[PDB]
Amino acid sequence: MSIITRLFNNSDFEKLNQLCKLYDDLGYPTNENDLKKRLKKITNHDDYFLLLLIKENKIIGLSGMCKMMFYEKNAEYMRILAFVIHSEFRKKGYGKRLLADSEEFSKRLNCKAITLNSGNRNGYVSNTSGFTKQL
Amino acid sequence: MSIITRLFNNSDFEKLNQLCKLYDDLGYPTNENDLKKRLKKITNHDDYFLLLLIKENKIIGLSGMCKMMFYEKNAEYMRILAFVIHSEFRKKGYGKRLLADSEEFSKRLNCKAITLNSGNRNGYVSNTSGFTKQL
Repeated sequence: MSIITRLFNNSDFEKLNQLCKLYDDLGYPTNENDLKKRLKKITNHDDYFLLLLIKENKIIGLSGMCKMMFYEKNAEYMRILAFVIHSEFRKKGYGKRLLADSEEFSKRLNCKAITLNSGNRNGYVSNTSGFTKQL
Repeated sequence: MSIITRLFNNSDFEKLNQLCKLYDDLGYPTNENDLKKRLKKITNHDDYFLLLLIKENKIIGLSGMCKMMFYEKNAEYMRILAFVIHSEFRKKGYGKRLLADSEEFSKRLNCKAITLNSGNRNGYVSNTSGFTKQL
């Protein structure tokens, strides 16, 4: 109360304008039709977890995650794949809150670690560089 | 012929010493019992693809991958999670060959891109930094 985090649920297909607004802030604007299709696919996958930051019923942040297996040990970790706070809600600790809740959520799912990649243009260690090739 | 890449298959549970040797080169030595359990779990997941480099029946490299959905567009990409060439087979283009085959494999699965993180201690762009927190 009254800022909560909760997982995406099917009622959230009635809130696509709010989600579109966040994807725009993320730098990937879209439309409600395509977003509906995409989120339907993502949220029906057992390994993907879309965690939402809610303020007075409005979605004001999202943390899109996937739970992964290590190839090198028998354990699991979480990867944060998308993270955004609404452009009008910045510098008020919501980013900190949504990240902390993402970690807590991951820990409950027995993840040994949480990881993410961020662009170049709290206890997190940066010891890898990302390399991407378009195919 | 006679260097091939192929996916891991169940006959490869008879070659765990070869796989253990690669995990050691990877920096994560293990034993055959635990490795059997781990690879059983990983290879029974529809999204994970363990591609092997084979030379005269011997496993001399591995590329462990997972196929992922973008949160921000309706498409997929591949992540390379583990990549190693046998310590006695270095500087002979096997790394190049196994990477090229990983990309080709990914492209056939309709991946738009292939990505990986590498430590700090060919057409790939490096525009992200990795951040990891232990939980």
